[PDB]
Amino acid sequence: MRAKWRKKRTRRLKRKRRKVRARSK
Amino acid sequence: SQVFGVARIYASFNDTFVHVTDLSGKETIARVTGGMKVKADRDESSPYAAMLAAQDVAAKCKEVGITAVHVKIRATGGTRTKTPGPGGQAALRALARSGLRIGRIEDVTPVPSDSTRKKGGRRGRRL
Amino acid sequence: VVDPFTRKEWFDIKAPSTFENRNVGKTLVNKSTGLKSASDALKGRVVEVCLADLQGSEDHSFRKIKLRVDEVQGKNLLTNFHGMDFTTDKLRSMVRKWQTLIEANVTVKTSDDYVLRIFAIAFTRKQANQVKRHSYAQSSHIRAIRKVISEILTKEVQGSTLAQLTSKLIPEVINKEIENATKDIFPLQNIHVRKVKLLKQPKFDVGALMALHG
Amino acid sequence: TPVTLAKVIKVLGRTGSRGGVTQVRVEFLEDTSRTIVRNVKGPVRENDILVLMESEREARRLR
Amino acid sequence: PKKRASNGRNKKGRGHVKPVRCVNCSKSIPKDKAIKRMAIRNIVEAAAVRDLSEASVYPEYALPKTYNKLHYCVSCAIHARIVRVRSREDRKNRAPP
RNA sequence: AUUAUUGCUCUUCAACGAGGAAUUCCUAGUAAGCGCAAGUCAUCAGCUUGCGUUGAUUACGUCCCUGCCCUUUGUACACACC
RNA sequence: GGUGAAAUUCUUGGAUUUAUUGAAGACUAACUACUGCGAAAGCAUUUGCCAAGGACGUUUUCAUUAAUCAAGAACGAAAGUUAGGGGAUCGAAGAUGAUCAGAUACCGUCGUAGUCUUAACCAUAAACUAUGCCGACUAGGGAUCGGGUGGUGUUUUUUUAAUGACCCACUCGGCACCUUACGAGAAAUCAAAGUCUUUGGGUUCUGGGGGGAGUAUGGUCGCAAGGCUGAAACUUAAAGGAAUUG
Ligand SMILES: [Mg+2]
Ligand SMILES: [Mg+2]
Ligand SMILES: [Mg+2]
Ligand SMILES: [Mg+2]
Ligand SMILES: [Mg+2]
Ligand SMILES: [Mg+2]
Ligand SMILES: [Mg+2]
Ligand SMILES: [Mg+2]
Ligand SMILES: [Mg+2]
Ligand SMILES: [Mg+2]
Ligand SMILES: [Mg+2]
Ligand SMILES: [Mg+2]
Ligand SMILES: [Mg+2]
Ligand SMILES: [Mg+2]
Ligand SMILES: [Mg+2]
Ligand SMILES: [Mg+2]
Ligand SMILES: [Mg+2]
Ligand SMILES: [Zn+2]
Repeated sequence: MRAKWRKKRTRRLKRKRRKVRARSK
Repeated sequence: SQVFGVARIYASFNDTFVHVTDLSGKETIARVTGGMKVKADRDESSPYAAMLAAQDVAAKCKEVGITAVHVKIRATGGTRTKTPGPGGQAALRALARSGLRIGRIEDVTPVPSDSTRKKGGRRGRRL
Repeated sequence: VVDPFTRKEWFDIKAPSTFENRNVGKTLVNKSTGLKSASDALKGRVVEVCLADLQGSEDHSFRKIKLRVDEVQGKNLLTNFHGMDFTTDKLRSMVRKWQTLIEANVTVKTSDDYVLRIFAIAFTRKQANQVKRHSYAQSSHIRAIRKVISEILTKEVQGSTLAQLTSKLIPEVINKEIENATKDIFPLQNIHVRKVKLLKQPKFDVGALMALHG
Repeated sequence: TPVTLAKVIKVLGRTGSRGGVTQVRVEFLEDTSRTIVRNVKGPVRENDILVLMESEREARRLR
Repeated sequence: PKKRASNGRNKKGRGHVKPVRCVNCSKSIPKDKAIKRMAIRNIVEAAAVRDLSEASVYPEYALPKTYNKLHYCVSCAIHARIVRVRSREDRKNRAPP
């Protein structure tokens, strides 16, 4: 897949793991 | 020697306008377009209809009082094409061949010291 | 079921003084009916006519004129002045590549207090033995030419209204004096006033207006 | 009804996308000293004789 | 690899010019990469010139052409106008005709 | 020899009154008309392969349509755009 | 009106066309170029003001004051964020007409944010010449921008000059192109990508098969979006570059 979309793919992925981890602070 | 007026021919694509007016402009006399003298929507701008509209225009012109005229032909202009449409030269051809007189013809397409973003966005109208 | 042409009143338009044929053209109005009439309602329009079409000669084919209508007197509709333009094609014909377009303008007043903004345009010319292919000037050049052009324009106006300004434009004396003051800086060619757009008239004053007619 | 006769001089070539049409230059005999290029439909060679139904409207390219 | 020394098209000592809008598709494209045609032509046309002169006051008048700069976008420049595509060598030729 | 191999005789006497959209072949002894011999064959040519007989109209061109070939050009394909 | 063709749409509300005058915000057409300038981002209407700069000229002055740079800092396209203003245009989103097997699109319409500006953020772009900076040397040519020097050059007329623009020669410093190649390269190519196994002028920075991955983690910056710094386990025989023929 286009690199830029994959860069966007993981941006999203990251912001999510940012969320889940926050439930636990 | 004749009686003078203004022809003024907006010839864009998808239609061609002709309408003679008073040399002052305010009072206009006889109009009709290409979109009129045939029905087909896609054939609204072909030289054929334009001629037929120059016919109807000449007919009423020589029916009310104008014996001569000066033309100001004109493309869409502004932030659009700027190049003369199909059925203006044909409208010209047909209104000179009519029997009316002709004198001095300048173009009046609005050309800007450019700007206001053109439509269709940066990546272009793509098809 | 009407056809307004069996109803329209018909008219003819007369020019002012410092030209050729005052008899300019024809027009249509409407019968001077009680409640909305042929008089006050309109007439006060404007007319686009090439001055070569109203001077006779063709060394004038460009330079367009706007006549405005102020006073009327039954079938005899008298006009004065609204400004001056340029044929769009003539201008487009001078804007050649490989040279400099220099353009300048100034807003100023006359005696009979009409306010106008007049224009001025010139292009650098090749020296008639030049070898390099383009020929541009040098900004410090340009700047000089403008400040002088303006110095010349603010002079030529405040003559007797447009009336004498009009009589100054028609034989293009401005164009030559320009060339004169200039040639001490850079070549240049064409050089015309190009445009002048009026924009503020004083008061009606039926005297002086009529004073241009007879 | 005016008849106008012209003698064909030099074959110019084929136009018309199909190519049935042949360009050619002529010289009318009734007062010579004047050339015109015409478009033909039939087969033509030099010295053939064409009837110009009208005597002044020459053409060029054909699609 | 690199296909041209002008890269895309003609800019050396600047880094930024300014987009023009394509006349045919409205695409933005740098001014110096533009591909530009001065379209000058008579206001009349081919056969209309006789009919025009004849049905007029004035001796032969004057006649004015229409002067129009044209800005195509490359794809628009290729799809019709000036384009062909040239061999590896003929590409190098900047001469017009 | 019935689901009639073919041939002959009388009788019966259909559609078809030049064929929409479309489509085929063809440039000279050619096209078209016309039969004949041969293959097959016990018997069966409305098929074919050839043959001569009668004998034209119209091009002698072009790239519009369709098909292909060539160059230039892109390619991340090479089991090669299935 | 719009398109390949249409439709959604707009039309007693005289639309669209015309004419005269007015308002708003944005923009700087043509001239504009293998042309200019700036550290880079970037910078094209006029005029006033405010400070800045390179190149040149220089028998001026100081005299080694310099080169390059971890850390640290100034500036930093577009988008995006905060608070106001602005809000013409074009227009992420959304909604719609069509197309399609489907069509969350491409094309058409409406149009929110935005686009502009002020005061603060953000710090990233294929931010590109995919080529660090200073210094030396090595080869030809015609153009061009700035500066300077030279000529009983051309042109401007006045009375000859003085000016000014132009022509020729030269010379510093620019933006580039042309031709060769001694030379370099895996080649494409390259006046540097040359003067390298005949391997050392000075200095900074980065890379060490491909994925895993610019991911996890910790630190730090940010209002946010995110920026900087940045692993491993595991997997895998190739991935990749240039050129050649199909
Ligand atoms: Mg909780
Ligand atoms: Mg396409
Ligand atoms: Mg390759
Ligand atoms: Mg490629
Ligand atoms: Mg950049
Ligand atoms: Mg047999
Ligand atoms: Mg068989
Ligand atoms: Mg400008
Ligand atoms: Mg808005
Ligand atoms: Mg949507
Ligand atoms: Mg739908
Ligand atoms: Mg959606
Ligand atoms: Mg980066
Ligand atoms: Mg680049
Ligand atoms: Mg050199
Ligand atoms: Mg000198
Ligand atoms: Mg290849
Ligand atoms: Zn385009």
